[PDB]
Amino acid sequence: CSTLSLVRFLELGLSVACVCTKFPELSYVAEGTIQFEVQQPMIARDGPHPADQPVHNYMIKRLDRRSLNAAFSIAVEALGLISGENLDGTHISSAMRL
Amino acid sequence: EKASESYFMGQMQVARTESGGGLHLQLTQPRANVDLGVGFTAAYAAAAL
Repeated sequence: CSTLSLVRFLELGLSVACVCTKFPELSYVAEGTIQFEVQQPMIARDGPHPADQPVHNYMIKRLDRRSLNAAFSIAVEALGLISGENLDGTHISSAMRL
Repeated sequence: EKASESYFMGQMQVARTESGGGLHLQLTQPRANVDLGVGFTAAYAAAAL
C-alpha cells in the first residue's frame, strides 16, 4: 500500500510571509467593501504650507476575494451499502460495506 | 565633528484659521544655528558615481 504524508501549512516556512486569521462570517459580510486605508508619513518642510486641499496622506486599500474548489465524487454502490438500503444480514454484505 | 555647531530650538506656535468650511491651522517653531568652531569643522567627499 501507500500512505499519504500530510503537510501542515503553519509548520512550513512560507507562513512567515502572511498573517492568517480565522474570520468565520466573511462569506456573508463580503457582499460589500471594507475599505480601510493605512498611512503615509510626511516631512515638515520649512516655509508655510498654503491653505489648500492636497493634504492627502491616507491612500486607501480595498479587499479582494478568492475561493478554493474540490471534487469528492462517490459511487452509487457505495452509499447503497452505506445507508443500509442495499444490505442483507449475510457476512458478505457486512464485509463489503466495510 | 562632535560639537559641529550650536542649535537653538524655539517654542511652538499655532495660527488658528478657517478656510472653506475647514479649520486650517499650521504649526511653526523658529530656529537658529551657529558654528562654534574656529577653522573648518565639517568636510565631505564624492565617493561613487
